[PDB]
Amino acid sequence: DTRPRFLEQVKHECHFFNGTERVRFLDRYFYHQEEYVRFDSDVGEYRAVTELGRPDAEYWNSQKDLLEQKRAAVDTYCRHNYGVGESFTVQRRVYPEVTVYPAKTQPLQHHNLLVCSVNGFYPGSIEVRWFRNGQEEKTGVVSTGLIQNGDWTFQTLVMLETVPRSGEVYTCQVEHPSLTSPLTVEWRA
Amino acid sequence: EHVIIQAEFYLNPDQSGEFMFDFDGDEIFHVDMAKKETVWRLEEFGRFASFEAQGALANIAVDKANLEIMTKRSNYTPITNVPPEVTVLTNSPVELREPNVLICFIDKFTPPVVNVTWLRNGKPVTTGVSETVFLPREDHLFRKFHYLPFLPSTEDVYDCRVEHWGLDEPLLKHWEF
Amino acid sequence: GGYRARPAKAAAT
Ligand SMILES: *[C@@H]1O[C@H](CO)[C@@H](O)[C@H](O)[C@H]1NC(C)=O
Ligand SMILES: *[C@@H]1O[C@H](CO)[C@@H](O)[C@H](O)[C@H]1NC(C)=O
Repeated sequence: DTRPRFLEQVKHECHFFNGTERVRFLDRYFYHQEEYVRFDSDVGEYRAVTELGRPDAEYWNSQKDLLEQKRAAVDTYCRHNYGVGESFTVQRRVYPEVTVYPAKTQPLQHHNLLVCSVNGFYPGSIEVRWFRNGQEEKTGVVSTGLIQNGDWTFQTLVMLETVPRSGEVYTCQVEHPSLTSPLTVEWRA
Repeated sequence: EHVIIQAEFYLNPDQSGEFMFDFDGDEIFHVDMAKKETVWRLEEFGRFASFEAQGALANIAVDKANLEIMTKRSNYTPITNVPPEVTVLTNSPVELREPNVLICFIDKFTPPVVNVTWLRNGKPVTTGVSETVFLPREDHLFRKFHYLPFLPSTEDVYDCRVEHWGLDEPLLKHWEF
Repeated sequence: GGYRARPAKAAAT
């Protein structure tokens, strides 16, 4: 099918700062991927983002009833929906499972790669650190970055390039808002 | 701190519409337009909150009418296909005979139309697979997840096959133990 | 706790 496609998108956005203290609402309309008109609660009326949206800005701004409906959205819509799901969204805390296993940088060489798999945590903010004999190793660290599993859990791999010597102890240390003290897992050669 | 987005789209000539709520990049729920039902991303969500799906269907009707209006304004300028980037991964470290899940992450594409197939040893797999709706991005492209629970074994190889109008050939992303 | 949908607005014709 080579027929041309045409796409309309709308995004109603609620931005929260310090809980529901400061809230900002954006009513955004899109043609394909181009935003053409938006309502910013900081401004109080619609503004054309491109020339394609000027007829909507003028027309919608002439409807005083619609405008005050949008100007109250930070209360009637943003703050309301925040309170509806706060218990299982804002306060959702899942602690990660931390696995450590070796790998190879070259398929025939020796194990020169320590993988710290950090799986199933929420929210995404996390800090992973590598240590060798109680000393933090900041060189040779590669990661996948933060990976979103799409099911309200995150994961990440933090890998340390090193040549393990016998007797060395490596520990991967994880900090996450669901923990009250760092989570450490050791690996011995 | 936090961002909640009510994202909607309507697509011609496919006549596909969608409606969903996003929290910090995760889906809270979407509305099945056919069943006119609220579909919670996690079953727990449906026990603490509710949503009447009729409000979603009314918005989709307006978006349909607006799209015809905006198509005229643009002088019928169609969308440009943006092919996706596909990643295959497991949600936990892989152990033999220990059940796991394969995740196919399809990212940064538009329009939101895609044909996704799981393949085990080159053959299509349908048992136990699941998927998400099209998820919104801040650059206003889309992303999507497909899942395949599986028992890891050295006897099997897997591929996620993704076809998109922005791709010449189907995109195959491989995985093996 | 019921979620509220922010209504779409019909464009100018
Ligand atoms: C569509 O064509 C008309 C007539 O030339 C022109 O005035 C208008 O600016 C065009 N709009 C776009 C988006 O190309
Ligand atoms: C998906 O496959 C169907 C046929 O099964 C085809 O009509 C359609 O164009 C395909 N869509 C994409 C995006 O490749």
